Amino acid sequence: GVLKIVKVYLAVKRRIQPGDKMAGRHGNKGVISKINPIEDMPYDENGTP
Amino acid sequence: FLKPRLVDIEQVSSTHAKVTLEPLERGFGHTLGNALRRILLSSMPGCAVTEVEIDGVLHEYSTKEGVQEDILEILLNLKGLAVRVQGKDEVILTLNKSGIGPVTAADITHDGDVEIVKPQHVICHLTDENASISMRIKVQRGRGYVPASTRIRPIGRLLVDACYSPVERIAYNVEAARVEQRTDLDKLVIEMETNGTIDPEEAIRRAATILAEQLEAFVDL
Amino acid sequence: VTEFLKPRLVDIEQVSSTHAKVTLEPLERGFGHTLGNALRRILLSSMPGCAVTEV
Repeated sequence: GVLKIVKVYLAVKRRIQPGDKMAGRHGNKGVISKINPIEDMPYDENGTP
Repeated sequence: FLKPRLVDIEQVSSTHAKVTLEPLERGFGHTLGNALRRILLSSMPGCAVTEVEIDGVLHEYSTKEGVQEDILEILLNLKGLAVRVQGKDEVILTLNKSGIGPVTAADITHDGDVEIVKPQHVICHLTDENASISMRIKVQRGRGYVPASTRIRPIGRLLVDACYSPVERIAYNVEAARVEQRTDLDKLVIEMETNGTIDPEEAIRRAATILAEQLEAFVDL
Repeated sequence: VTEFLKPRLVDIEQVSSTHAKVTLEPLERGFGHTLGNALRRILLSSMPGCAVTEV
């Protein structure tokens, strides 16, 4: 019942977004509440946020 | 009061540099340090790659023959590549390499205005002898981080998200200075780790100008 | 690229002579916290004023 089938593949790059589910290996699972700016992030005395 | 001045600028390396602000009262130094760190990290003039055009491949996922890694990996490597442009807000960089061997940033054909900060940086590896890659690298002066999706034409053209953040980390430590007859005065020292596109003293000057302009909103100049 | 969005305050809300509220709408992403912290610490740590110290 079909003549020809056209298959088209969409490649979508999914940036990490608020609301995505983030889970460690130990079982701590949680959503990303907000993408905080780099300046807002806490930093140690070395300066790495 | 006392007004701090750029008494010393020290470069432990090309990427890592230290700037010192000697005269500062108690409390002023730490406030200025936090404000300068936030301003420097938030927004500085940057020249990260914006879009890359590959002669041989249409989209980033499909790969070209004779290239060790994927075109997507090439784009993300080019994102790490950083340049500094003296006079043009817009510049086009052309890369051509033939034969076996890594394709370093030094191999990029460069104009007089645009200079590659780190020639040792490698974009791709041409494993095959009869393999040639031709790249048109588009670099736009910008502020902060812009995602690729947020911006916006030919099918061959590839868009890579740009990161106009010349400074990677900014660490400031407040240590007391030693003035001949004074007390409660400390020198602010800022450790700047940058890709090298922006001069440390120039970056401090730009951050101070931005902060002063923002403050001029609160009270008339 | 050197240009920035410079805030234009819409109101300066005053409840009493001693207590006032100041708000600036546009500012910039991350600039609000920087300016607020800077002003707060600068006017707590150092302000030209005279108070009673010895009785």
